[PDB]
Amino acid sequence: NPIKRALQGELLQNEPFIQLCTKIENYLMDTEAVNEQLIELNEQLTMRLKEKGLKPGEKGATKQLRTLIQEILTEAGFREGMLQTIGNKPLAAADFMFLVSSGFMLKDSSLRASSHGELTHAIQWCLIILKRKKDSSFLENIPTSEICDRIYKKLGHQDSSNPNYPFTCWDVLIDKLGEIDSRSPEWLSDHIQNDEDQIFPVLREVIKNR
Repeated sequence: NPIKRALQGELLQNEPFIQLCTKIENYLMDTEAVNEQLIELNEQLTMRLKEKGLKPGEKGATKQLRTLIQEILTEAGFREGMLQTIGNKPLAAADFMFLVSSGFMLKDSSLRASSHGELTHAIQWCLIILKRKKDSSFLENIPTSEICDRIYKKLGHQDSSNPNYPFTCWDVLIDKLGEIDSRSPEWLSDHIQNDEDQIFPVLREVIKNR
């Protein structure tokens, strides 16, 4: 559990928390497993667009994906409504982490501007939540509605930012630039937009379309 390198204080001694993070890390490194939830997300989106008489190129498609993402997040205990700043300015890290600790999901650019994606962190969390809904053992059978409180919020606590290690627990799980798997949002964003096995064409086109 190299995750422990990023931890101090109470979180460092919190074995269930460490186990939950370890499971997430092991899942996101597993592209075979991640694809299964991306397929599911693609299928739910496809269902959604069709029901409303929408095409993936349509404007409303971008809206439909966002509302789908929010519904999944809400089910997991996140605040209802993804935040950004007016004008898409980044927040200072302390303010960003305060909002994380409070249960809010934000646009990727609210922490760091990226040319690769906009809602990639939101999507990472949706994949984690969908995995747990499929397989309860993934998150040690915690209730789905407690994912935000038991995991996400703690990523904004200072106990998950051990200053002896260059990476925070947030970094190690979902912001690990340079990795060739979904721990890196750059990698996940490119993975989706490429869709090389043609297994999420609807999710792919909608994400390109914004």
